[PDB]
Amino acid sequence: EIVLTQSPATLSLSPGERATLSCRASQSVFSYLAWYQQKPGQAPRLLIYDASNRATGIPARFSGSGSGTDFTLTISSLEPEDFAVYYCQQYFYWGWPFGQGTKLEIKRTVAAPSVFIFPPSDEQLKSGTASVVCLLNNFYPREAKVQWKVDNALQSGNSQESVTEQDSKDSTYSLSSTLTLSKADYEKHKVYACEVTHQGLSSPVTKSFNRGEC
Amino acid sequence: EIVLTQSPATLSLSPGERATLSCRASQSVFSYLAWYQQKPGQAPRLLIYDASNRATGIPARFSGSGSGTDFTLTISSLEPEDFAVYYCQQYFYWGWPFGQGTKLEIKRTVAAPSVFIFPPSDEQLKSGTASVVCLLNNFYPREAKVQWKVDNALQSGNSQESVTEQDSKDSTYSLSSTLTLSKADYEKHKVYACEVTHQGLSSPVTKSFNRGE
Amino acid sequence: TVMVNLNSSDYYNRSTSPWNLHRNEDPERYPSVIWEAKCRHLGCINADGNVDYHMNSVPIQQEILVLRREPPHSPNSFRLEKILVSVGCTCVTP
Amino acid sequence: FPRTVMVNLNIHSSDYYNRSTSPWNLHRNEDPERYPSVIWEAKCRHLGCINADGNVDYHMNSVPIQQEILVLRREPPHSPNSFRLEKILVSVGCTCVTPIV
Amino acid sequence: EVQLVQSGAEVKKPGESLKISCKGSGYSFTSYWIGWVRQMPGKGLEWMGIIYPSDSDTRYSPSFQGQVTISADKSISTAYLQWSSLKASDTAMYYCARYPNYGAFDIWGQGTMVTVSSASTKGPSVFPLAPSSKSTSGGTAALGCLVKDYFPEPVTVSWNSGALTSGVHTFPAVLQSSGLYSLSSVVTVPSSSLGTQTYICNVNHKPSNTKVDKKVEPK
Amino acid sequence: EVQLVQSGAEVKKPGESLKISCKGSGYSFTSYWIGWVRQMPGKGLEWMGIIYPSDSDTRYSPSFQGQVTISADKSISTAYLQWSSLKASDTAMYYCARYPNYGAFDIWGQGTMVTVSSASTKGPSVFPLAPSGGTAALGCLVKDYFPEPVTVSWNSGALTSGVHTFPAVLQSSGLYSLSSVVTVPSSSLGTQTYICNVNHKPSNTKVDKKVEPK
Repeated sequence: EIVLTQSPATLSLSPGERATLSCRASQSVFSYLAWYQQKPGQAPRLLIYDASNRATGIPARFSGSGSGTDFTLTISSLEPEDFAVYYCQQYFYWGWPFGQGTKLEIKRTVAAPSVFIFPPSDEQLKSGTASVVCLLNNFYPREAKVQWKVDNALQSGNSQESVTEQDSKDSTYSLSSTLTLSKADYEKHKVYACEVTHQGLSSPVTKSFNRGEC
Repeated sequence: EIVLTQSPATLSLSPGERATLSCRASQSVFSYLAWYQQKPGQAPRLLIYDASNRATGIPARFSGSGSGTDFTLTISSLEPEDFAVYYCQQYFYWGWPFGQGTKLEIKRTVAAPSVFIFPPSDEQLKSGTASVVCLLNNFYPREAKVQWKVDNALQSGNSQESVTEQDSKDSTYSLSSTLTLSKADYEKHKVYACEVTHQGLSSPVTKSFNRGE
Repeated sequence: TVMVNLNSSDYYNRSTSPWNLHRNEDPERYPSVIWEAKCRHLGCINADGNVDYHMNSVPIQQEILVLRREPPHSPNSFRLEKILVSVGCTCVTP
Repeated sequence: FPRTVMVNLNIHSSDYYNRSTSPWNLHRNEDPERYPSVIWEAKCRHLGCINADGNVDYHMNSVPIQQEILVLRREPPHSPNSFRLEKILVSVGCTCVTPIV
Repeated sequence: EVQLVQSGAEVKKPGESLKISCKGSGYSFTSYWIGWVRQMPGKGLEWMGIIYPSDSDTRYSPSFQGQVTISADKSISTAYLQWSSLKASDTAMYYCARYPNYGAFDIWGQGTMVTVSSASTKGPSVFPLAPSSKSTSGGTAALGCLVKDYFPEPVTVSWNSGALTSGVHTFPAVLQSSGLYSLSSVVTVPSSSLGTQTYICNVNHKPSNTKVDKKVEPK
Repeated sequence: EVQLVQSGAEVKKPGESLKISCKGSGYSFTSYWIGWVRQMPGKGLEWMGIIYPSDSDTRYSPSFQGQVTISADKSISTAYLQWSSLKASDTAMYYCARYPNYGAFDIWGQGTMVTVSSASTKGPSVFPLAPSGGTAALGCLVKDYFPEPVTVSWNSGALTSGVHTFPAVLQSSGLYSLSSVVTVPSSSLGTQTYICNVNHKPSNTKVDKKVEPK
């Protein structure tokens, strides 16, 4: 009967900057609203309750405001530990208690990925499978496109990607893309290439190898 | 806008008898209701509060019941000190707190009054005023109608009534009705009559005199 | 006796059974001040903003614990007491 | 004002919850280490309020009425005091509120 | 002791102002309401209005709004009831009573009698209410004394210096429109006693040191 | 200390039943409500339902009604969440949290991870991601294990700078796979030994793989 909507979905700011997080209710929730912070691998932590009361042990830089349908969580000056997911939650009527969350990301300068390609090991090929790995190292922003080409043919449906959380020291991301082929399909082709598209590269970069060469 | 109405207006019972007093509210007063006892020349005394709770020191023979619009005060066996006026009182919304009261009097048989009329004395007639007095002696029940007629004309606005408390020996009432006339109006007319209507009289009784006789 | 260590909203106004608050103050009690409610109207305010006599505003009473100085004026000795406090009003159908 | 006081523990109903246009359910908040051990707290049944036809009207809202009350909480064993006095907020019932006064 | 003590009886002239008081003791005067109730002679209880002494919140009965003012001085635990201009119709007993919020009137003051009259101290004129041969009821006769135009109350009436008590009815006094009181005292006697003894009403009005012995005889 | 302690991580097969617990201590369990919240990997917080342990008043989210049962045993200050027949879609972290009537979730349990899968316990195969430029990259592909997690260190923890251990991906086979990489100076390739230490506690598998230029 009551729905909370948070905006924006992702907020990218620099340490020292002021963060404004929005929570709008479909109808009044009076002041029965709380804000939570959630860091990876941790349970949510109550920051603010009753729209504007700081929970015990919560820094003064966190403040809440609002009543009825419009609420705001403000972080006066962003500390490195404040980049996390934030949720608003109403406890007036259920209804739907939680907002969908707002992720706070560190904004830094654009950095192009360093790209590396790894052929499958001979040990793996004995077992009947070939994994080809492409590494995109230390880039910003997170948006990156990896395309696999086998003898210049674009691959589809046979790769999986994984991305690290923002590096604690340089605020960059890294990504691995694994192309999985059977040993029979791997041995039918010669050129294995991963083409990377990223904002930091003027033109897409290709890293490749020829099967059986060094 | 809440009004409480008590019934009966007068409850006539004997010592030892069970008394039932009623209070009806014009709309619900939930359980925000109290009962009080009041003896002549004394302040009201709280008997029951919250419809059924006996106040401290009130004897167990008094009990209250009811909720919403209908309430009852019961006195299981009347003691001589229980003959008094009883009021119900609501404290939900004002409105009006008090009921009009129920007089709990000592029962006895109907007794017609003996009626007496007194002309103004010559000493009073030396002043600008004449008082004509009508006495209703030892009657029961208290309800009585006394009308003054001067040359058969019904008088209005110029008489006052006074009544005794119920007699300690015979349980009757006595009443005086005094007609106040200017000496000019008194001398203008001839027949002065006091007419009495009472349950004990099959027809109204007139006591009268002719001025100067 | 036991040793004891001794250490909003405008619903009253926007309610269909609104109430006024009164400062009940007693220097011989802890808490010395208790805010008690008295309903403003006999009826309830309807969708059109008028008082509807078909409905009734009634107080909501709550039993609470208070401390009463014993003996009187004592700053460090009390007796526990239970009192009934009107907290606000609700609208009831008859 | 004083931090430690002596307290003598020896102390010397309606269906509004059901007939209200903002009806509520009562829940037994129980704490065996507290005075009072049982506190009846209210939770509104509906988001809207019940109209003259018995239906829920969503143009108005049921809201809890909260009251600040004193409680004694048993201190850990062998503390300088047997209890500690605390103030809590208790929902006692519900009222119906309009969008504007 | 928990009590409400009201100020003494008042005798005022029409047009005069009056402020009567009600002092509480033995309880927190700022934890309860005070109500004011009027009782006209021989009539019921009528609510006049209320006050919450803690904040001076006051409400009045529609019959008393604009006619009286209720106030309180919580520093001396006292509530007041005041009239700007008294009228003869304000002659009544006035009570103050305590009540907690949504509770009954549990403590009552002793009442303040207020009499409103243009009169000053005056002894009564005593007139006979003569027995008549034409005014007998069976074998009984009635006689009496009309004790008229005195101020203030009370008068005492005895018959034959206290020797005659049976059959005596001394009615309560009424306050006349003139501002003076009036009452009758009567006695019923056997008609056969009219010629064998004398009947004298002894009227005493202590406020004026007046004493009248009026012999009542057949005219 | 006021806390909620949840029962340990669970690894189940589809169709199996499960009852997880949440025990309170340091507070009156019969003075507060308990809420159950689901969090699918990388997703938001979803309310499942609530219980007032004092009187067992229970409410469910319409999305979970009929799918789970919430109960409490106030004699042992414990609340429960149970499934009669688990599905792979029930793989998620489950939190219990305390809240007073018309209050925020102020105390949170540590969460109970529940993994539901038809897959069985299996140790990983570790393959090298051989090096071969300013910087060189090398790594280990930790393939085909179940359940999560694996731990990866380099040179027994002596090598930490430039290490990126990617989150695992769940392959269509129902087995997990992850890569761990490190960027090292090219000049160190013929001098410094590089070993990734992989530990998979669920299967008691420990692999120390030396990574060298092919």
